Amino acid sequence: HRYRPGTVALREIRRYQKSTELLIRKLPFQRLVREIAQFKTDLRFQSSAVMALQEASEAYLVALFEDTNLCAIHAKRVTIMPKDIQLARRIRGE
Amino acid sequence: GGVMKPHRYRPGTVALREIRRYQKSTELLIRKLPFQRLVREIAQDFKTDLRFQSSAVMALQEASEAYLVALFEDTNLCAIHAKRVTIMPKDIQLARRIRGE
Amino acid sequence: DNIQGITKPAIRRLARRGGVKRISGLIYEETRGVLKVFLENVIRDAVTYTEHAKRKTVTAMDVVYALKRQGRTLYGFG
Amino acid sequence: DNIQGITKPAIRRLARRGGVKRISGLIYEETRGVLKVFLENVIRDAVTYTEHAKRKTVTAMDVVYALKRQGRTLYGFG
Amino acid sequence: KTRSSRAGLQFPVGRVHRLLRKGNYAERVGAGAPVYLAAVLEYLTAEILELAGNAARDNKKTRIIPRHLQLAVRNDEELNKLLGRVTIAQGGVLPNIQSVLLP
Amino acid sequence: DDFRDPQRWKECAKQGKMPCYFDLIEENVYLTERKKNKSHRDIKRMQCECTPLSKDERAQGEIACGEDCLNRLLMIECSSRCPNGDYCSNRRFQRKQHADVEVILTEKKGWGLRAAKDLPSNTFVLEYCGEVLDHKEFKARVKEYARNKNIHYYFMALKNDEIIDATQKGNCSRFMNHSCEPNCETQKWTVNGQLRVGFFTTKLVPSGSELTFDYQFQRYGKEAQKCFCGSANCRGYLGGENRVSIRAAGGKMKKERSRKKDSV
Amino acid sequence: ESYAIYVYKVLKQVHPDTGISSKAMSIMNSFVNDVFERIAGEASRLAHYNKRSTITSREIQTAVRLLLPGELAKHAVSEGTKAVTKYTS
Repeated sequence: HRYRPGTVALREIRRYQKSTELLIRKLPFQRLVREIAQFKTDLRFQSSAVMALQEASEAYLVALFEDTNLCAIHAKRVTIMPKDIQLARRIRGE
Repeated sequence: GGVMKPHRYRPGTVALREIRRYQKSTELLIRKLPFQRLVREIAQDFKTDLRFQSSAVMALQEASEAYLVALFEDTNLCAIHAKRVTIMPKDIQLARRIRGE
Repeated sequence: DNIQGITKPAIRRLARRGGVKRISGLIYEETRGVLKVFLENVIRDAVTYTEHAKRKTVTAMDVVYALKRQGRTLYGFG
Repeated sequence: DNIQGITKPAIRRLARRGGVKRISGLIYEETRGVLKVFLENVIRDAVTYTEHAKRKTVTAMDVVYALKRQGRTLYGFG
Repeated sequence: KTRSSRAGLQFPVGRVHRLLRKGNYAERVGAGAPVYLAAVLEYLTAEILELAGNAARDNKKTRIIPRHLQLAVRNDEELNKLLGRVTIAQGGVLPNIQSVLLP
Repeated sequence: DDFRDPQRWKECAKQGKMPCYFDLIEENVYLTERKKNKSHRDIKRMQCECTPLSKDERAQGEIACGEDCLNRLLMIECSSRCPNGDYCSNRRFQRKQHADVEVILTEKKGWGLRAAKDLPSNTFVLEYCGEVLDHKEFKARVKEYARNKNIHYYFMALKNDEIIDATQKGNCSRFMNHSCEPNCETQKWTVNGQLRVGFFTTKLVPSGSELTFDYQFQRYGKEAQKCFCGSANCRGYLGGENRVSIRAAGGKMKKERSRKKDSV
Repeated sequence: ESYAIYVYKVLKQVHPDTGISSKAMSIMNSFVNDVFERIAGEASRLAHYNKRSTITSREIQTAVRLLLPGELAKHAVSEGTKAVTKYTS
């Protein structure tokens, strides 16, 4: 048995728009932050700081992908493409 | 025996010529008295019997022209992304939606 | 109806300055509404400032403050 | 090289929450770069606040202020 | 003698001092703040005027005009970032045409 | 065969071998020119955006202001303030860079031109030069001249109110004929703020082939004329069948907002 | 009162034989006022998070570093430091 291409995609869309959990894994995110925070050598962090960075980052990425999807639909496409992200970030003012 | 006319510009040529002509200059593009009348009319809805300053209307005109120019600058990118030359109201609406208006 | 005073060739002129080659037939009616909304917002804020300042004349500094409130700083009319 | 730790399933899940049905194979290298730029900006601001505060430890209030500086205004961390 | 002469600047330190003490920013001000801020303002003013003067010489003119200020600001990488949300009156735009419209 | 000499000679009218019965002409002349134009207020200068090198020619050397210039694409020739200076190639109406032309007899329809050597597309040939008329004089001189029983009328409408006469004085572009298979054409270039009419080629014209341009068909009186080329569909007639009026032929004047009387 | 004469004094040092129009003078006045307001407001913010009474050169420097871009901020800080050094020495 197979579900037809796109059906499980919609299923995931529904379930992940219903849930509220975080999607990115904490240890890789932490290693990334503590790598790119090397600005000032030998830093220390509160956990709530990284907890806030992850929230802000995931919110920003979701808000960017929404406009990416809008651009892709405007182009009469289903598949999103990097040119859509570039257009979104060009109109957004970045 | 008749008077023959030379030729007709290919379409879009004079359009681009105008694009350069109006990108080179720095002036007011909107009819000033109609703009003034419009502002007075839409201001009558908030407080009866007002009075205006000339610079107070000039600043409004400058801001409006800048806003519209920016809107069209983004809309042209939208239309090009749509692989079209002609510019459409759906392009305008997309520009405002993505900008956040 | 003074919104019709913003002429078709005037809007074409603005598009030419913006870099548009070919204009559809509804852009004008869309632009009139956009401009109307923008001007309504700015004028509302300006008249609010004036009525707070107890003036009857609407100064240019009120327009500048309203534009700063909207987030569009304007140099020249200070 | 910890930017490769933001896995393809992670980005796919974020897109699913965003409402995307079909994803190109080139979205991920772009998403990683955008995330890197955003994090670099925010972390730079946070570290600046910390260095001004004469602290070794980067607090959460520093991150909140850094986001407020750019216009994000995160709630829930004080 | 004027504090500006001691500091070697051109913008007036004392007026900046008064504006800081007058604009309701804090309870106290340290002696070095107005000098520092005046130096910063003088540097930014000099940068803007330098680029404006270059833009003015590039068009065979001897008087700086708002169009020249517009070109100077918008033809720079960082000043555009600093003044991205600022509209200059009688400034105009940058001449550019997209490459998919030229024949 | 052309043999331009200033001494008037013994050839009556056909101008095939002796060109000195009428007078020749340089860049055209005006009659009622006033200072009401877009010359030096907004078209003061339209400078191209080019960053050249200009120190490497004849070896890894690209010609300056080719088909990537902002002015050539929009049919504008550069001024003397070009960053290339005296190496720009747009100024073709000012340096008088022309093509090799010759006037002999080809068909009994009249005189014309045939190409001397090979000539590529988008190449300039000749500038249409004559005498610039004005609003009132056209509709009088034409009815004064129709009663003189002339075959050739050298009238070309520049604008809706300007008609250039190339009868009393004309350059070598006055002999070019009409055909329904055009290989050359006319373009409206803007030089020094003033509008000029030029002739460009469209294809690879072989050495010894015809060079004509298409008429935008027009008739002016009750009679009709017909063409003698007959390439593959030739419309038969100069001016077609449809009749148009004195004003439509010239372009009807931009009416001075006086009165109604003038229309009646 | 305004900053016009001082703008002239600055202009005559980087371009001797040039002039400037009144509209450009007004634009420069607005630019100076705007930057002054931005930096002062940012410093006033910085002085509140640490619960301190006094805005100091350190506070202004922090605001400058936060507000200006990379290559511009370094030169701004250098100039301010040189001036505040010459103020006491």
